[PDB]
Amino acid sequence: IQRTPKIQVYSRHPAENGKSNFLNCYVSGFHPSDIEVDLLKNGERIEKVEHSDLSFSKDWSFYLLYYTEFTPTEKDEYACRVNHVTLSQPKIVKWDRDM
Amino acid sequence: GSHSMRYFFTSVSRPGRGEPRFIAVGYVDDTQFVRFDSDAASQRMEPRAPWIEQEGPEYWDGETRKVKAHSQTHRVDLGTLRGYYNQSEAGSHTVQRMYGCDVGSDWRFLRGYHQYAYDGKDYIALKEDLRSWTAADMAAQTTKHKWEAAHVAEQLRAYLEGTCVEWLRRYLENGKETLQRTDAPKTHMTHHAVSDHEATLRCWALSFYPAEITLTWQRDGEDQTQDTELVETRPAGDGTFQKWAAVVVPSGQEQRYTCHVQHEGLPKPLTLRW
Amino acid sequence: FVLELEPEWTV
Repeated sequence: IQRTPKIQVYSRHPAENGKSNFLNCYVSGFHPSDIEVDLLKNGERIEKVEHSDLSFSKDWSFYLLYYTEFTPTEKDEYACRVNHVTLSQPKIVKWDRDM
Repeated sequence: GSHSMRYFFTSVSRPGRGEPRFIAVGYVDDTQFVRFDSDAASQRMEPRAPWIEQEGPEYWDGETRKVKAHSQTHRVDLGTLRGYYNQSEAGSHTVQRMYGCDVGSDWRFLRGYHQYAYDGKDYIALKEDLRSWTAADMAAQTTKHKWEAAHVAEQLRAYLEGTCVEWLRRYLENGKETLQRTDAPKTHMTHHAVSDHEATLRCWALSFYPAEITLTWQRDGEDQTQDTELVETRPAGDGTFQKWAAVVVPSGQEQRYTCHVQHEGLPKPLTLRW
Repeated sequence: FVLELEPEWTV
């Protein structure tokens, strides 16, 4: 049983450029539990990143929240990068304010 | 509304060396309140909500002792299951266990559950009556017979109908300020133009608790599911939740469409319109 | 409050 992760990347609070916020990458629906999740700023790995304690849904698939403090701007690009046994290439999902 | 206490346990074997990775989490409704992680330094059940911190050293000793016993049970299980399924010592495998109780609005026992999985598939689960077992295959059938002979269901039922609900009630009172509070969704709509002829309306629900919510679109007062997208409800990271629902509409016809939000914190459902 | 999991209740 191998299930590929779903990924949402989003902010904790409504995004305003130049104002402090939290960047989230929610990964869900995956199995097995071993997974690599990075948050990126302009392609470079962000270092201070924390995550929730592993849990799972009714169908046994796992979910995790990865998160870090960030200040969005117009210039800077943020993304979440996920690798998992089900993926041949790493999956990169860019952060957009409207999603 | 109804309430629940649930524990989730994951054990992942580490074949090259050492004991399985073991992670345990406890929830009241959608609020995590305890954790254990075998990779962490404390080797204790740790608090993850302020309202549990008032529990004394005897609570933390008891919970640490029991959760360690769970990890050792899973360690044994992983060996047993490898044998049952004729698997080598080379691969990593996973045991998952979830149990807990639901209570209704009156805080009285509503239902109990205890479910077990091996490698992400159903293995054995306690039935709704808390007196019988659902075994998915012949391996789990062997387990069912063993657990019937040991009267596991009766003792689990006593916990699920008694102990579980008693402690749930206790936590609901001690954590009243957050656990008995509902946070209604903060709602708004955004508008995104794809072309001259097509536009996307997105209806947002933010900062809500508990996680249960319904977002639906209507066109001219009739439910519309075609040309809609509904994302999975997601944690904000401050204990609240987020969700959105979007619909694609002909440019200029935005006023036909209404978003409807249903949540415990809303006495009447909300209607939003562009 | 975690279940008192008895030692015999392995699979």
